[PDB]
Order: sequence, then structure tokens, then C-alpha cells
Amino acid sequence: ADSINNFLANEYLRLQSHITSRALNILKQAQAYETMNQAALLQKLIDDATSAIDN
Amino acid sequence: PGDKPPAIEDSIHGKYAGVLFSSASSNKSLNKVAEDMKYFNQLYKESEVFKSFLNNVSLKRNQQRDIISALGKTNFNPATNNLLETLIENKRLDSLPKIAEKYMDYYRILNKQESITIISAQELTAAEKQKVEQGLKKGNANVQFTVVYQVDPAILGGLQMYSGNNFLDCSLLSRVNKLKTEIAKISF
Repeated sequence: ADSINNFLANEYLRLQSHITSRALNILKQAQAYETMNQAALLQKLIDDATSAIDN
Repeated sequence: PGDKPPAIEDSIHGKYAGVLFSSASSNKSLNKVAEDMKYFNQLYKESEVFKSFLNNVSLKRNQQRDIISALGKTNFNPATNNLLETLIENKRLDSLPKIAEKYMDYYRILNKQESITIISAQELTAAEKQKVEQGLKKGNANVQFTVVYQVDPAILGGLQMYSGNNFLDCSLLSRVNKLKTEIAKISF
């Protein structure tokens, strides 16, 4: 009886960590993609400036 | 001018030329020796026998002394005569040409006149050249100079001035490179 109770308790804790970790990783991964999107937009701007010099 | 040559060097020809410059500038004269050394340089390249004589090393000291006298015992400043005697005694006669050249260099450094070279891609119109002279004048404004032009660069619309030992770049090519580099480092 005690083993199953301890098993369920510790297993519940492990599942909570798994859910929060997934919820945290999704948001962090999204933020990384957003920074890359913003950087790409600005990089495009700089390339237009360089092309203007060349022209 | 303080009996001090422009530069001090430990090379053989440098050592002798500096002593000659100091000694000559000491008593009274530098321009007289300049003509003497200039005459030797022209002769070293124009007269074949004279060049072979100087380079000849199997020659005895007395023989070298007699041939030099036959060249001329006057029209050479006493310093020049004493210099030749010393060279003969020290077997340094072969290096006499270099010394000459080196000396004139120092003399030409004392010359205030200088030649300025401008490099531009586009051909310089005469009207534009006059403006350039006005700018160089206003820059110096205290020394007369002779201008030289040269147009075969990769730069465009840019001017680069060489003045003896100084270089000033106003080329647009530099501006192009600087901007492309700084735009890269924006670190947005």
C-alpha cells in the first residue's frame, strides 16, 4: 500500500514537471523563432542599404 | 644648421657621408661638395673606365692615388680630396659612388622644394587642377611646391596625395569600405 502511494505521489510530481517543462519549452522556442524573424527583417533592411551604395 | 646630418646610420657609406656632411657644413660649404659628389655620380654611370677603375680592387694604393690626380686635383673641395685619400687608405674606394648618392639625398632633404603626387580615377580638368592647387596651398600656405598627377586607380572620385613621406587618403573608395563594414557591425 505504501509503495503504491509513494509511487503515485512521486509519479504525480514527475508528470507535473513534464507538463510545466513542455509549457515552458514551447514558449521559449517560440521566443527564439520570433527573435530570428525580427533579425531577418532588419538584415533585409541592411542589405537594401548596401545595394543602394552599390547602385 | 647645427652641424648635424638629417639622419645617422651605421652603414659604411652612411658613416662616411655623415662625416662628410658634418665636416663640410662645418667649415662653410655644402653646395660645393654637392656638385663634386654629383659629378662623380654622373661620371660613374657615363664613363665605363671610371666605373671599372673604382670597382677594381687588385689596384695598388699608389696607383689609385695617381689616377685620381689625373682626373683632377682642383675643382674639388678640400674635404672631397681628403675623403678620397682616406678611402684609398682604407680600401673603401669601391663604395665611393654610394656615399655620393647618399650625400645628395641628405642635401635634397634640406631642399625645401617638394613634389606632391595626386591620384584620382577621373581625368583632372585644368580648371579642377587649379582648385586643387588652391587647396594644397591653403593647406601648406607657407612652402612652394611642384605638383604631379597620376590617374590609373581602382578608386573613384577620390583624391590621394603623396608628399615625400606623408600620405593622405580622401578617396571615396575608403568611404565605401568603411560604411559597408560599420553597417555589418550594427549588432541589431
